[PDB]
Amino acid sequence: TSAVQQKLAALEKSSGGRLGVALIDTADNTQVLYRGDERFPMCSTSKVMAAAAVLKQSETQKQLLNQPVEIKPADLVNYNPIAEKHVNGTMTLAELSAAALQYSDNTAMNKLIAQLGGPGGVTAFARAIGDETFRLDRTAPTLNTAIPGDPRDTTTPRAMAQTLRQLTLGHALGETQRAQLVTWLKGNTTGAASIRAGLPTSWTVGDKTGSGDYGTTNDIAVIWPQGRAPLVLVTYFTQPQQNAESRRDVLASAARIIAEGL
Ligand SMILES: [K+]
Repeated sequence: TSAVQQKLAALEKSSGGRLGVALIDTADNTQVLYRGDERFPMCSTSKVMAAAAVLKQSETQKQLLNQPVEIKPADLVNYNPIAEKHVNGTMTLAELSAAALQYSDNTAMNKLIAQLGGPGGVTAFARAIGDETFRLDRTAPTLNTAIPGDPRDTTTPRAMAQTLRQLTLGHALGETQRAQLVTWLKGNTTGAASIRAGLPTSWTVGDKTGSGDYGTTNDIAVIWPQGRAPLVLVTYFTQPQQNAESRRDVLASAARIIAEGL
């Protein structure tokens, strides 16, 4: 047990929930893990994998991101701030990717999933890029039920950090596509209370949040510290009762501990 792990354990003890953390520091290609091999519900952090899979498809179809997708009234689900403006109209796969990532639009996510042939298409892409842990089993919003012990729509912090590094900093995607994914993540609207809140202001962050039942509060980020090589950081948090409140502050505190421990 390292000093950073001891701090994270103390944070977890006082939070009342279960915390999972994985850091990869690309300066030295080392990792720091807390419950790194335990499974957690991804919730909407899974949208990164779906968007990335569509970006991969776009490497062999120049026009794919411009392809229109029909949005029908029946397509709207529980949280659709972008798609609802386009009902009885269309959105392109680029628009759907941006809406899913930057606004966490669930209708947009479902269109990405459908473009990949269902949740198992997202899992297939994960396997193709070397992630044997990730699984997507359901569409939105049911992928966010986050029931303790349920393997559906889960990954581990270790696996997710490794994948997010490959996607954003490594060569899982082509150069154009990697840059597009990074642009999207950096433009996220939903992240300032989560990992971002625990880091010095000068550091730049691209991230995707998630949340679900059981007070599940997640964030996965690529971080460009001031004067340091990039980091990838996953923070997952889930609680024992179905109706628990979100705890984005716990993610911020985990990020703060990680930053202080570099
Ligand atoms: K909740």
